[PDB]
Amino acid sequence: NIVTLTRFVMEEGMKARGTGEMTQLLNSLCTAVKAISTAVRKAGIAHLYGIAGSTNVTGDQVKKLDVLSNDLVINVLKSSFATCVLVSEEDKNAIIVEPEKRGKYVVCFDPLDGSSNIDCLVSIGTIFGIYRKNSTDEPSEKDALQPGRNLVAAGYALYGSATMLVLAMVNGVNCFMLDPAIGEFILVDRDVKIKKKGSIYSINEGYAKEFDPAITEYIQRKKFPPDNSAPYGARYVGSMVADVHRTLVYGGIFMYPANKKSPKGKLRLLYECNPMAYVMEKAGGLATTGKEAVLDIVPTDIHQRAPIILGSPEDVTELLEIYQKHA
Amino acid sequence: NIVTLTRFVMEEGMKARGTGEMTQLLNSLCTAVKAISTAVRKAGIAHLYGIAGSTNVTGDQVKKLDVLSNDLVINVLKSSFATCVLVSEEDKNAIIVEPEKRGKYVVCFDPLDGSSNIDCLVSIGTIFGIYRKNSTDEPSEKDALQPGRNLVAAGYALYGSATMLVLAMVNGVNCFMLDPAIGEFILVDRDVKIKKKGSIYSINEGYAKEFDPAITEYIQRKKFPPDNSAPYGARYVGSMVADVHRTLVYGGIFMYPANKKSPKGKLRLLYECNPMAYVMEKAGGLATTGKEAVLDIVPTDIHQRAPIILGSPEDVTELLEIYQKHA
Amino acid sequence: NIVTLTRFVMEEGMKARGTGEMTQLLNSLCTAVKAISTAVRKAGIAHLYGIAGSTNVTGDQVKKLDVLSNDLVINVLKSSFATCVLVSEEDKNAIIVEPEKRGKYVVCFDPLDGSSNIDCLVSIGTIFGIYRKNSTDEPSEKDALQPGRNLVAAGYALYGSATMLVLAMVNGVNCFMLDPAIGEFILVDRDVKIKKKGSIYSINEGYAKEFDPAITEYIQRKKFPPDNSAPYGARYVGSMVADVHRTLVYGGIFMYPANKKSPKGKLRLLYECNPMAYVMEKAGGLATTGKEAVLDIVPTDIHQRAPIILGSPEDVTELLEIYQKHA
Amino acid sequence: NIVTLTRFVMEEGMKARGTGEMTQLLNSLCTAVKAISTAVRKAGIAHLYGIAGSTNVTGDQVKKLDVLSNDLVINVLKSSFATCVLVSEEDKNAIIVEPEKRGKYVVCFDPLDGSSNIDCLVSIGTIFGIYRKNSTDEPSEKDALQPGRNLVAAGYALYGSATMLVLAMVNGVNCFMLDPAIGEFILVDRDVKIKKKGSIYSINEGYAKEFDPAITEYIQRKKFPPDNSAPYGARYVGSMVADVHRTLVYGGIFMYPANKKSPKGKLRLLYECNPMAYVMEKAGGLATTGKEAVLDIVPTDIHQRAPIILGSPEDVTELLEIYQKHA
Ligand SMILES: O=P(O)(O)OC[C@H]1O[C@](O)(CO)[C@@H](O)[C@@H]1O
Ligand SMILES: O=P(O)(O)OC[C@H]1O[C@](O)(CO)[C@@H](O)[C@@H]1O
Ligand SMILES: O=P(O)(O)OC[C@H]1O[C@](O)(CO)[C@@H](O)[C@@H]1O
Ligand SMILES: O=P(O)(O)OC[C@H]1O[C@](O)(CO)[C@@H](O)[C@@H]1O
Ligand SMILES: [Mg+2]
Ligand SMILES: [Mg+2]
Ligand SMILES: [Mg+2]
Ligand SMILES: [Mg+2]
Ligand SMILES: [Mg+2]
Ligand SMILES: [Mg+2]
Ligand SMILES: [Mg+2]
Ligand SMILES: [Mg+2]
Repeated sequence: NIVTLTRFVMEEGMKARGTGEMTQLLNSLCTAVKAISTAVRKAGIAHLYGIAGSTNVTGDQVKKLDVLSNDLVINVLKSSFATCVLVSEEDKNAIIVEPEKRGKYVVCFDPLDGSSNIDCLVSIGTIFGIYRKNSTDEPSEKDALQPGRNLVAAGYALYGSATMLVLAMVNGVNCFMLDPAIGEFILVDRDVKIKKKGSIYSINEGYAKEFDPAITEYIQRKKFPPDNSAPYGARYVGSMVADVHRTLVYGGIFMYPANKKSPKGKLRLLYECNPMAYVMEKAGGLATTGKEAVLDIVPTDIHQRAPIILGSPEDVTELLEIYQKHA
Repeated sequence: NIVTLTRFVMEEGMKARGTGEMTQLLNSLCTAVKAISTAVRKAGIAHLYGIAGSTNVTGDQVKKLDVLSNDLVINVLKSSFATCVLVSEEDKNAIIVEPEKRGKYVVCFDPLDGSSNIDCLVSIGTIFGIYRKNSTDEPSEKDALQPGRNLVAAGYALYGSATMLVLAMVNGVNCFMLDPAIGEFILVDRDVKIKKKGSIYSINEGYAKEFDPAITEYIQRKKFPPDNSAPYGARYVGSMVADVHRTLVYGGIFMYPANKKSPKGKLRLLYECNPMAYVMEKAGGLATTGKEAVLDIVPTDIHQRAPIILGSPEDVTELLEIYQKHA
Repeated sequence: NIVTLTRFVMEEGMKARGTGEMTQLLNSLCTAVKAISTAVRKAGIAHLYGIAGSTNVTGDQVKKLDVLSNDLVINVLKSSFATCVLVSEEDKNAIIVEPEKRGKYVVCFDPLDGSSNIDCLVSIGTIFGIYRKNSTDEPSEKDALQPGRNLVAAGYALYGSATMLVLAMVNGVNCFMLDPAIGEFILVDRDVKIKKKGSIYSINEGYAKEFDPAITEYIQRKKFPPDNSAPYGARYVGSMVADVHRTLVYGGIFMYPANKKSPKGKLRLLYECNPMAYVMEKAGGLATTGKEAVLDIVPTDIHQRAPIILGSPEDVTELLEIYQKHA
Repeated sequence: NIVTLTRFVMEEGMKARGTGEMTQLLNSLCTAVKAISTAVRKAGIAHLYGIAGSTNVTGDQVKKLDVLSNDLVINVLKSSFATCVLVSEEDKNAIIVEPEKRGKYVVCFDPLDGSSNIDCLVSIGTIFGIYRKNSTDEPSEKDALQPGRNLVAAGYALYGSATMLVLAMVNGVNCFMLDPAIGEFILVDRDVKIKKKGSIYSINEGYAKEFDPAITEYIQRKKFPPDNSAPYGARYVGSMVADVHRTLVYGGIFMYPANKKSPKGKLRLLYECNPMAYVMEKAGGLATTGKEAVLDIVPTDIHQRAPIILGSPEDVTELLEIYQKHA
């Protein structure tokens, strides 16, 4: 049995005696992600560069990748009839779905993450988290302000050497490779579980001067292991989706701690940190800010940042025991 | 007008009043890079997973990506009738072309580079360097022991968010985007030059304990600038092709020095360091061991390794200055 | 609202307060049809012709298109958990789905129709009809012996200049174009209705010598209109799916009447005639054998043939009034 | 070895000790045919239908397939710098290349042929015929009024179940399959020859009332063979490119004679009849008006029409014999 993601979600829904909305919702995301992937890989770029004389559409229009990505997600998500509140990294306000198309899901998303890496063609991705609305009020921003602990599903699509969609739900984590030949996601790793302990550490050490004593100490340990074991390898792609995906698949740890330009860290809680934390923990990993569990923070700003440290349970706890020691 | 690599290469050939072997070799490489790209993006992977039954080999009998890539490159290059000796990272010995397919060119390639990043879907790529044969005598592995300085052409294909072929010839570096919808590389940047000074450093800091004192000092400057300027950001994909390309386009520096565990460095002179060193110098940047230009090393072994430091000229110059100050 | 076929079927199922099986079933067919289309358009054919030296799979294997098509459908259909009996044109016996994977639907199909046209690259297609099982007995052949009047859904995918999936159900007929860039079928014509009267007639007139008086007379009329109107244009592609699709879209009429090599006509009732008749009639057209309604014939052999005349209501009735006149 | 059209064309050029303009023109055509093929198969059609919002023009402002095709062909051909005069079915007047892009070649093309079949998804295609300029004098429309006999190259791309480019040059006809996964046409049949005698006839019998007595008699022979052999099958896609290709590969005959409503026939001499006549004769078949070779007509108008009868030599010879018997 080849498992497609379309089959997988539908079977999931039929297990849960669902109304379907979530199936429709996840089918929408899949469509959006294939469309984003096709654009990310620059399909049709000959037309931008004049293969048919320009002409074509009459008056100036063209989109950056990030704008298209955002358009696809929002339109695809609305079309689902499964959502009521959308939080995109690109919209300073929560988007409230028009009643006609209103469903019960709230969706926080980064349509295209890793923007520093777009122009150099490095891996970038799409990140999403989904809540059920838990109010009877008019859907509004407040419905997106839930701790990540309430996520019913989250994951990301990585547009890398190949395109992979990682979906996490209450039961666990599954990876589906996009076969772009047939536009189908194929389950290739069922019930993914991160190694307890890794040998890779991923952080932007350019901020060394701004790190707290606890990060600084952990980093020296990765380099000069006190047990005089082999030092960890370093990897930082610079696109959270690639770096997090490699953490998931090879183990190790990823850090975006606080530093002065952000004391609250850089990464956004609702649509960067939370969905990654939910995937990590569903895979048997950890995601802490250094002081508290990421998924337990009750947000009060849909764009608030959080520091995040995530990955293998014994790497992350080793760091957390360092914070615990210094405090 | 839109410029395709096929047209470009062909005009370059016509200008030259060459015989056309170079042209045939490069159309060859293009065809191979597109065929590696489609396989890297995992097209038709659903057949591997049983979409059409025939379900026994969900394990490893079917070709790894590196073996397929190597086959594609060796085979396409042989059929161009333009080469006589080939050096692949994947074969212990130089391959000598059967006389019937013998051209005048020598090709040193890494069919898929970035192997540690293959399982996690991070960017990977293809690196080639092309020599004219110097000798009259029967072609042999010695024919490929020429300093990169003697390169007639070199470049790489990056299979990243999109696929890009970067080609550097005598008169400069050009970047061609692959539009996979029509199987055509489009000139997107012409006469590429790296910027004088970057703000990014790329090196695997996990080897901190093994770095010589100049690498050590230089890294300290990137994090704690003595003159109090902004610290450099850090980036390290873990795939030379991705980190190089990011250096070309955004500026900064890429480092893989010798370390006490690897004394002569890790990266292979003929089909990793030279081609990239050549690209870099053609783009106004530098590529050094820390003591001598990379392109000036006289290779004594086709699998010889070399330390390499490359990128913006002011950044590489600064570390060169550190090495001379350390004697 | 862009409508994908995945969304459309799911919304259909959620309207009908379904268990899902039919949604899972139609999602399976979609996947099969994209995979068939990708193969039909010869994606990967470079490998057949040695781009990477052969090698690849070790010992002889390769499939004809028709064999692959059949494999895809059967495996995809079984995987659905929605079927119990499958009738393929390629299997001399009905296929009884193993209990583990048994669903309640019976599916009759031509995985690849128009075989005379494959080697010359003309349009070919896939044809399907679906019944609910209407017995409590062990699923068996007899469950596939239902008149087409009991179909819950039928249609075809045409692999032509583009790939289109035409789905007919109790409510009517919808056309979805395959956008092979994202592997999604896009609803492009809702609730399709055939013109009452066409101006095209499609038949293999090479059998003129064997036609009954009624076909012969109608044909002379198409050529020499008794009202001295412009004669009908003639089109016969030779692949029922193309010819029928053009009948549906432009109107007119298609005939595969009885002749000596077949007195019962050539086309197979269960998986050629019936699904096409169901589409035609759902679009406001007709499908007769010349004497009786195609969809009312109770089959007794899963491979039995029927003569078929179909298309615009006034063309078909004009022919039927000719049969009525001669009898 | 695998032979790509790019390699083939390039070797053909090298052999010739040509300047390379022919080579550049044909790489040009290849690039255009792949770009028409991808658009014909409807890639990215979901953007036209609102997948990313921007929903106003679901009507006709965006480019018809024929206009896009024409733009692609004119533009790509101009940029090859190998042509001086172009004749497109879509432009009333010959197009004269601006001096800066002037080569030595004259191209007569039908960018998309098969227009009546475009809406129903039946096969369609691209037909080109390439002349050397005969004159010294400023290029003009007269430069394209040369008998097909003077053709240096001609062929067609069929966008059928798969896309195939058929190219006929002085030394014969070769068929190249497009593998759209890597954007590469693969030589699949070399030195193609049509069979002596076929069993298929292709003609639009709707004009029966307008056919001269020789066409009339010949058709009667196909259906009721005087010598009691098996009647010919009939086939008529309605797209010259598809019906021709089927004639090339399976043998038989294709007919578009003059009829009283169209006295000089329907098909255009320069960019429908000639190129196909040339292909046919290069493959050992014939192409006649019924009274003279098609390739020997001296065109007096770039949009001149001509009756054409083509295919297996014995089949065409037999109808020629009928015409001479009718005076
Ligand atoms: O350049 P920095 O500070 O290392 O930030 C990189 C981070 O920025 C982001 O693009 C912001 O989302 C993340 O993908 C990534 O991890
Ligand atoms: O794990 P490390 O030592 O940092 O290796 C990274 C290097 O490994 C390689 O894959 C070796 O070829 C390069 O692509 C890359 O630069
Ligand atoms: O060659 P003939 O007798 O005209 O038969 C053509 C018919 O054969 C089939 O391939 C048999 O399915 C149909 O697609 C088509 O209509
Ligand atoms: O409807 P008719 O007259 O049979 O026309 C068919 C001919 O029309 C054309 O489209 C005219 O270009 C050809 O492709 C085809 O052979
Ligand atoms: Mg973003
Ligand atoms: Mg982001
Ligand atoms: Mg390698
Ligand atoms: Mg390598
Ligand atoms: Mg079949
Ligand atoms: Mg059939
Ligand atoms: Mg045309
Ligand atoms: Mg035409």
